[PDB]
Amino acid sequence: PIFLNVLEAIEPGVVCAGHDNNQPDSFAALLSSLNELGERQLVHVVKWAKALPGFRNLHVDDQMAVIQYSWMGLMVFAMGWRSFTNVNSRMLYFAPDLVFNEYRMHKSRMYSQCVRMRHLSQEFGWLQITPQEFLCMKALLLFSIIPVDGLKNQKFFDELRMNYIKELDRIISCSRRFYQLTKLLDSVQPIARELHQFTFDLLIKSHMVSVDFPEMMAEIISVQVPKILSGKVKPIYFHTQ
Amino acid sequence: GAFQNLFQSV
Ligand SMILES: C[C@]12CC[C@H]3[C@@H](CCC4=CC(=O)CC[C@@]43C)[C@@H]1CC[C@@H]2O
Repeated sequence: PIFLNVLEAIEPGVVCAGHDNNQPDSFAALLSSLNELGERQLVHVVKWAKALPGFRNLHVDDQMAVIQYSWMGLMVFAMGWRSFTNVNSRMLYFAPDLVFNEYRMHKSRMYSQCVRMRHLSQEFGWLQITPQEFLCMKALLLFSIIPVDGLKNQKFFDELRMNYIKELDRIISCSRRFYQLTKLLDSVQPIARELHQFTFDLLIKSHMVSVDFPEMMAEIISVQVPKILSGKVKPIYFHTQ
Repeated sequence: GAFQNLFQSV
């Protein structure tokens, strides 16, 4: 099982946010720490993505684009998994040093979004998602958001996405299961969209609320995220929404 | 250029 060997081998390890848990919870502190965590996780997502089977088949511009469009969904999905495996979805396990209880969900001003993410986490339990299913699904999320007008080399992307769908099917009553997992994958995208909107709005007013955005987060959220929010870049859904 | 710099640096 070469493909799964690779996915297990390249899977990122633990990433800490650097949050000072001694400071009282505040919107500014929680969100600044989430932003720094995003910056740290981005580095791991890039290293992981570049090591994926077939990823180098893509035009280099498209390689950069898919990472910049898909990181939110990738990271939410992995976080939901960590939450499921570590705290049985009782809390949102963003990092070992940044675990959200209900009070933090409220103080972050993202309670509705957190609810949805906790629901996703719970789905890993409700569906008895296996580690191997998780890894294949997560890889597929890298190839699940593209420009409406297409990538630089659309053909190489289409082929790559096709093969990752095939890898998922082979890891998979089979029709029921495939239906379930594709439905779960689709469910990530509306969550990512709500977070895209939230973080964009936050960046714009960040100076007024003392929220710090690191360099790559600020760049990506101002240059790439608006392409999604303006409708130039859209998720690929399995099922019609 | 910050993302591209990261991407090209490994
Ligand atoms: C984008 C964001 C910082 C990065 C966060 C994101 C929520 C989802 C998330 C989960 C992670 O595990 C890594 C950090 C990220 C990717 C936050 C929502 C608002 C904040 O600005």
